[PDB]
Amino acid sequence: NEVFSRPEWMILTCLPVPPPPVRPSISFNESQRGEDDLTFKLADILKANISLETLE
Amino acid sequence: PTYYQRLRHMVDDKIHARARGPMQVLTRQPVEGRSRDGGLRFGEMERDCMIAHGAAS
Amino acid sequence: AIPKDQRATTPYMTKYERARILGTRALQISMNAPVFVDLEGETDPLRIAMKELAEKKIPLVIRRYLPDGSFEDWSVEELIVDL
DNA sequence: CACTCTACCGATAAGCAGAATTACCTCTCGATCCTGTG
RNA sequence: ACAGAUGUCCUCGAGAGGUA
Repeated sequence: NEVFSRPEWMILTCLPVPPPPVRPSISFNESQRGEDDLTFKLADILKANISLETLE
Repeated sequence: PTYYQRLRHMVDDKIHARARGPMQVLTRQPVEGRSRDGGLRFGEMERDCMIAHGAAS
Repeated sequence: AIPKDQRATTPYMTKYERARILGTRALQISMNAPVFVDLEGETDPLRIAMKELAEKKIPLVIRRYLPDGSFEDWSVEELIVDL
C-alpha cells in the first residue's frame, strides 16, 4: 500500500517499547522483586545497541 | 449386606460461587482456582452454543 | 437506502424480534418510563411488556437490514404476532 | 535428415511447519556463583 | 509562620496425581 504499508517500512529502524501494563512486574515473594522476560529482553537489546554505537 | 467404600470426593469441597471477586494483573480477568475465589470459564463451546441460540445481547 | 412501501420481507414477527422488543420494553419500564397500558396489578416489567404487546401498543420500529445495505422500517403494530 | 547443445514444461524426491476435546480439583519444587578485589 | 505514615489482590513458568 502507498500509505498504509510501504515495502521500505519492512526494515526495523525504530523499535517501540511496550508500556509497563504490557509487561508488569510480579510480586515474587516477600521482599523480592522480579521483572518480566520482556523487560530483560528489552534491556539486552538496549545494551547491544549501546555496545554497537560505542564500537562504531 | 454389601461392602461399600466412601470416596474422597465430597460436595463440600467442590461447591463454588463468585460475584465480583479478586482481579488479575495482566489480563484483568477473574483469577483461577476455587481456593483463590476464582470465576468459571466461558469456553468457546459455550460461546458457539449461545451463538446458535441467537442470544447476541 | 429505504425500500419505500414496496417491502418484501415477512408481515409477521420473528422470535428474535419478539425477544428483542420484549427485552427493550422490559428495560424501559424497569427504568422510570411511561407505560401505555393499564398495569391492572402487574409489577414485573417483562409482564408489562407482554401486556403492552398483547394489543400492539408498543411504539417501536423494526429496521430490517438487507445484505446489500438497504433497510425497510416495519412498525410493531403492523407486524403479525403468531408465535 | 540427423549432426550439439540451447530454451520450455512435466514428473520425482527430499528438507521444512502445524497440529492435535472441554471444564474442574489438589500438591510441590525453584527464581544463580567465583575468579577477582582492598 | 509551618511539618513524622498508610491501600485491598499478589506469585509465575512448569511437573505430578485425579474427577466428569
